[PDB]
Amino acid sequence: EFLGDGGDVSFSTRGTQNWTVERLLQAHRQLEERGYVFVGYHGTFLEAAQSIVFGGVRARSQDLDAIWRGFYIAGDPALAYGYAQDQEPDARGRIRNGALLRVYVPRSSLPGFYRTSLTLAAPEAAGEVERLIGHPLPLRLDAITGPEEEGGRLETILGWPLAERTVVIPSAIPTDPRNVGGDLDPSSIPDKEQAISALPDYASQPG
Amino acid sequence: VAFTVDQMRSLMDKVTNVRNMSVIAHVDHGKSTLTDSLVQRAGIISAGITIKSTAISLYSEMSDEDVKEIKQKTDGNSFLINLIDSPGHVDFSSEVTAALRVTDGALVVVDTIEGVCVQTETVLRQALGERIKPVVVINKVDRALLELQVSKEDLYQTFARTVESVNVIVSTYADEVLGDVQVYPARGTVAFGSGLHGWAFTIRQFATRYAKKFGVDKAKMMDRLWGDSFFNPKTKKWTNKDTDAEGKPLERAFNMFILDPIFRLFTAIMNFKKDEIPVLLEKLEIVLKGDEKDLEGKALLKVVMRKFLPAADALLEMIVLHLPSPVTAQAYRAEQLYEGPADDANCIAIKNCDPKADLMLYVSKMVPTSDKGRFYAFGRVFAGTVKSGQKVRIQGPNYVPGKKDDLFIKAIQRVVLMMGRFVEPIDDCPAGNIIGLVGIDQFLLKTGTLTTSETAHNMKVMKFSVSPVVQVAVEVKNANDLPKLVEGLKRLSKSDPCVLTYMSESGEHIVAGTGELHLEICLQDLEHDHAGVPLKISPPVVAYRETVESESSQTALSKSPNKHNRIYLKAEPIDEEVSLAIENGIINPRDDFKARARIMADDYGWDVTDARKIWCFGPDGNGPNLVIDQTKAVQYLHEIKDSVVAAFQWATKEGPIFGEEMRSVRVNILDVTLHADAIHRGGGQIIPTMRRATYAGFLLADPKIQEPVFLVEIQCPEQAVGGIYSVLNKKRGQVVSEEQRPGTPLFTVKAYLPVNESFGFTGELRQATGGQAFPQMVFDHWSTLGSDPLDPTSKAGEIVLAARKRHGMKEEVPGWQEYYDKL
Repeated sequence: EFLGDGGDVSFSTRGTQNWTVERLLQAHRQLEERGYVFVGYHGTFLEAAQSIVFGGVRARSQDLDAIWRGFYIAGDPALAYGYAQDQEPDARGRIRNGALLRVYVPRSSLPGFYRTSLTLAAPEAAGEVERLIGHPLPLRLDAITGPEEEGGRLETILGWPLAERTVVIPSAIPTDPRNVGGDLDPSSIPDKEQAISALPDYASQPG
Repeated sequence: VAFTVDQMRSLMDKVTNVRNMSVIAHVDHGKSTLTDSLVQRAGIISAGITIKSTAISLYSEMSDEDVKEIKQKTDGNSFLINLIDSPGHVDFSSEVTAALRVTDGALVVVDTIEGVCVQTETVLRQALGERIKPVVVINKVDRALLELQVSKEDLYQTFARTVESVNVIVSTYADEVLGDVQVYPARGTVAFGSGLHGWAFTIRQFATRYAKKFGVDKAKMMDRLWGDSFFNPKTKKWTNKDTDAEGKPLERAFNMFILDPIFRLFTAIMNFKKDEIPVLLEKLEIVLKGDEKDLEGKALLKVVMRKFLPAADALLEMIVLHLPSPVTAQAYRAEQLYEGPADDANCIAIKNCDPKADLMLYVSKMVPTSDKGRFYAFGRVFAGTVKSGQKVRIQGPNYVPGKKDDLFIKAIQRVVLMMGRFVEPIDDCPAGNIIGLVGIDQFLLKTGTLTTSETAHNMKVMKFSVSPVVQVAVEVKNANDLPKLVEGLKRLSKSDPCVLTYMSESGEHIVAGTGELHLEICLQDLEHDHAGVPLKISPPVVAYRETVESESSQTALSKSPNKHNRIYLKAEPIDEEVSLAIENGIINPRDDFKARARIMADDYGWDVTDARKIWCFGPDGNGPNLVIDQTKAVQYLHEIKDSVVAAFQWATKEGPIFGEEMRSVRVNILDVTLHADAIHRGGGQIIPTMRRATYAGFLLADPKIQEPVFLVEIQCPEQAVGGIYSVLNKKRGQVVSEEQRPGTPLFTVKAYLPVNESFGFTGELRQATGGQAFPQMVFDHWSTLGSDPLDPTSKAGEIVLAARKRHGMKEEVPGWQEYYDKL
């Protein structure tokens, strides 16, 4: 188990249960000690979050003709934050908030992480990403990091194989239940979580 | 005994032979016990829908001779007695008045040792105010003998004082028109006994025994059995002086022929003098039956006393011979019960208890039935006759013959007899009887009037209100029983029309009630019945409202996550009148948008243009909040309506100040920009936008909060009226009016009590007015606090912060920027 210790962890609209900053710091330290590194944040809905943390990330019936299929995440919690919520209303019409996830990969896979400046949708992107990774898309045991769109923040796409080898845990950064759709307020990020949130240095040239 | 629908109906035709009454008695004074004894004796049973026991049918027959002693028209030797249930504690003010209002007679239970206790004294006044004939019973006599071992004369003197105290109240508060209504033991209107052992007697009972042993007409025998009348054992002569020619004392008649027999049985039996018991018993002709014979001690005495003086008969005797029938009392009670012209065609029909006139059926309360979550109306037919299928005018509290407000011309599905716990269908039911109706639950909240005359006013309405102003959060102490709470809450709401159970966004389970005590009770019944599972209840909280004072400083704007949709709007105030109009059905969400617009336009100064663009009300789709669609030429607009509305139901149920409900908030949608493709304009996108724009607009439109306020009506002797003002002046109370009942020294002060200041009110009022005051409060209105909710130190801000912390939110209130587009 990689969740540090202290009682069962669950996801609530009310906030994540049993997940202090201190606990986060323990679980992180321990993930590093087993040779894992943090590569970004992933935001999504309560049900989803639970699944990923207890059962891990799993691709399921992708569109095999979908050359950019993968597990999207972001170095910047703010960009991930925007996906931390229901994507469709419940029968009554409520759209509740979600949760912010910290994605970790076995350190032994950094050789597969690359970076570019092109925006992942652009025509050149496909060809340049393929040049960097050494084979046609989709990504597989590799990951690409680039701008979400011209000038935008950066988003990272772990390919499904790599994705299913991650280890994800809660963030101490809470989604706001009373402001679903607002933008993450920088001050609600714990300084201590900030400290353990640097990103690896990705390669710009192929291997 | 068991009766067929015919029998009951037939019995219900002879109103002259019916007795509508209640039992005024403190719970610790055998109220429940004596009551039972009548049930186990004359309780009527019919020869799968269950209800909450509200009334009990009692049958009693008397001799043609007895029927003559009745100083009020009668017919037949048969009698129907409707024992209407009453509350346990006085605090239930509103429902105490309810039972009294439909009764004519009253069995007032007083204690031997303690006499008339304060609470009972209070209820009695109230009863008297409605013109209820009292009849007394001095209970718990046993304690006097057994514990105190009082002498025959001491006990006599006690009864004397007690009866005196009661009549001090009776004469002081009963109406001069009613005539002397004081109780007199010699006139058979006072019974003595013990609910425990189950015995009781009336002077008239011993007067019928000793009737001939002295060759007298009981008229004079019972007359001598009380007061100063002496029978010299030696001279064997009746006198009027407590001494014989020589100066020696003489035992009173009461002490001689009534208290003595009893006192001996007690002394014999409780001392186990087996030699005397049998002899003593045979003399009074009390035949023990086989098995009883071996009993001894209390066991025995208890059996002997029951056979000797059956408590049930003593009480049934006073009810039939002295309590008024539905004909004698309506004549002098009608004017008081009709809020119309004292000569009106119906007020007359009330006086005359005329079964031929236009219906005049009073609904005192709504009772829970097993048949779904439906409720059956309970009440009394003061005029005309109600019948199954009959279509009636259901005149609610706010009704007035002039307008059409609060009216529901519907048809009475079924008429049923409220046989305690079971109902029994009956075709019709003539004036003078207590009956139950089926199929009104969705027209009458609790109280109301049913008529047929299109020019009929309502009958003295009892103010009640369904406004949840006090609520708490319920949690299970042990998470395993969680599903048992989810059920009880569902059950609870089902048993009471005015309780409310719902779930906040935070997911908490909420229980909101009409008041401190009404919620208090609800919680008890939940942790003991509906759920029976241990619960964690949060401290009581007052329900506030979020509102705006002006138009949004500037236009509010928000965009969906796509960043492809935008909603521009402004929020502005709704006039209390309009808000009230909404709350009171005038301006209705189910109307024709056209018809409804005409109303708002005409009667309320609204542009018929705005009013025809109402998209929805809120919360719960009918609250005093609205969304007006003031957009101009926005393609696809209609495709996001359901979402905008949805968004609006949440924004208005839990506003941005501190999660409370919105009130009087007009939201005007100035503009909208949407993605051309529908995929990017779904609920997931618009709902959050609209929801956030509203918050923005609201926070910009000068935010304020409203607190609920009660309208307390208080009955209180001129002497204690002082304590009223004393307490009101420490709770931010505002006196509205003070009046005195013509004859009596009974004032009735009306004031405004802020609900967030009413906690423990009745308790403090009790100490202050010596227990003499009788409170009755209802929700009256919403009051906007002046202070700024945004300023933590202000008086509203104080409320807000506290609340926010309680809810574990960010201490500070969100700026509009947080919800506006982060541009």
